[PDB]
Amino acid sequence: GVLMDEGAVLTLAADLSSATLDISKQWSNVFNILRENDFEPKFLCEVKLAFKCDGEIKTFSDLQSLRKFASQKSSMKELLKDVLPQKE
Amino acid sequence: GVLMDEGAVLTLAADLSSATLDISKQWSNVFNILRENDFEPKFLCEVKLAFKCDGEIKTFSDLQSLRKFASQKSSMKELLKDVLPQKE
Repeated sequence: GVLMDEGAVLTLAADLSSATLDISKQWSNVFNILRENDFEPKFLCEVKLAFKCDGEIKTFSDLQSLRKFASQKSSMKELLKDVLPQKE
Repeated sequence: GVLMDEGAVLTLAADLSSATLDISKQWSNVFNILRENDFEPKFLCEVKLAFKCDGEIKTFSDLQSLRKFASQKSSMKELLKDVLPQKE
């Protein structure tokens, strides 16, 4: 009868179709109103770990990619060891 | 000292060249070890607002696109009218 209906939008595959990552194009007001009115907003995404390593900031949007880095990192080798098999 | 150089890495235009959208293919361990070792991991990324709106769960990874939604949504028009320009 009366409804504002949306159709069906396909999903893009980040590993299967084309390598896709995140980059901030948004601003400071994030789900604030939704948090107050309890719309139960989300907050889980493929965060790119922009962390400080050896003097430079790294950006990893994939732990699989970070695995390749952490493994050959003598220091980080003993850090990610718990989720990534080490010992070379 | 000698260490580990890399090649040449570039970035992607956020929505300017192609739509930047987040899709979770990661698992449970979210940069935990990096935090415990104080590499200072990130967290600020383009998250999808997977919230309950009008009975259905919506996913908005781009709040710009959400502005297009809440403007036609009378319900959310009364929520976001405080931050978004509403003449209605």
